[PDB]
Amino acid sequence: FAPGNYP
Amino acid sequence: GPHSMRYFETAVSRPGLEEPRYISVGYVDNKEFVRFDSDAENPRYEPRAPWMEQEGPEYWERETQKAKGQEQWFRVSLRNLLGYYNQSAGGSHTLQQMSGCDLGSDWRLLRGYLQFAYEGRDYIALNEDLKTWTAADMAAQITRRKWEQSGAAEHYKAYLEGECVEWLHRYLKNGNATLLRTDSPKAHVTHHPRSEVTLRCWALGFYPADITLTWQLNGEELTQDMELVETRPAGDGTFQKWASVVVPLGKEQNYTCRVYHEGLPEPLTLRWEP
Amino acid sequence: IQKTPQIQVYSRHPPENGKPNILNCYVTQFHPPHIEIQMLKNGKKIPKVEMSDMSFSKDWSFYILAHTEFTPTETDTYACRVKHDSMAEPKTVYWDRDM
Repeated sequence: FAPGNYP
Repeated sequence: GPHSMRYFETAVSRPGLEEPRYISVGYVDNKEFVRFDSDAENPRYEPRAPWMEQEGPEYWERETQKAKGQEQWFRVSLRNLLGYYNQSAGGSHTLQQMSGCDLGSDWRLLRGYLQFAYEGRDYIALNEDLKTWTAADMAAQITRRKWEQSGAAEHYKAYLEGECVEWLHRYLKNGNATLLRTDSPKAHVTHHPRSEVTLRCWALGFYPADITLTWQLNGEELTQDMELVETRPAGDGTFQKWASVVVPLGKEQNYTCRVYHEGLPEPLTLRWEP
Repeated sequence: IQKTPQIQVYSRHPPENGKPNILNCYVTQFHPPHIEIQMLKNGKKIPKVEMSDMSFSKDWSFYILAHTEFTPTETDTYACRVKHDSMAEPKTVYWDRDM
């Protein structure tokens, strides 16, 4: 489960 | 035993290309298990372990959508870095990210990680507390100030303590056989004459890669005057290494090689055998 | 910023002449990731060379494993040829079967 970076 | 999960992401721009290429690789217990690459036609996260194909179709789409978001995030970051470092266009640049979860033999989180590199050098990292940032470079202070004032940290802390952990638990149960099994090193000594003879101690068929080889003469590990190679993949999922010493022919058998590896019940001891 | 690749050339199994085997070219510790790797038999390029995909280590440097099916003989020489930005010319490393 990959991360999504803080916009 | 203890377990881990990581995601290594890279975006590369080159002096020919218009747009950077973005690649992301996931690992579980240091073994690759998922990969995405923007250069493929229909770019998508695709499995890399027989035990991951088991996962459903909506799992795969979700991940892909994240990757697409990451790609844009990296693209804008690359453009800003050129300005932060006053780099004129027409070079090659790289931006890398490592993030993940470490767990103890009890399956509880030991530590989260989140680090970035520009041009292969440390740019900014989330400290072990998961609250504060380290950034060495003068240019990187721009980023540290933005993120300090925004709860970037709290975002990543929630992921590392939450999803990273829960999914790693899921993955660990599913591919239980490949990951838990270690392969102990099978070792032997080879003989190579010289002016003086060369003893080469081999270790083969071991997993995971960490290993240590030493040579001893009357109980003293021989520091200088020992050659070795970096540990290297056989290509079948095991690894190799060797360590050689040069000794007088006839003073053979006064020398012992020791192999230390986590798969052994105890260290192996070996001598030259005709 | 440029890091020069370290190269090892070696076989999967202990080499014996006439017996099928895999020859590996392990290239590590380089930056930037763009690199061209060719495996050579008596100075000549081998056609079907399998390249691992882009990967990097905890220290941020990249690595690649190139391999190919081969049958060693007494006199066939094998080599790996690596082109990278850190080096003015391509570097050729010869297979030494004792290591």
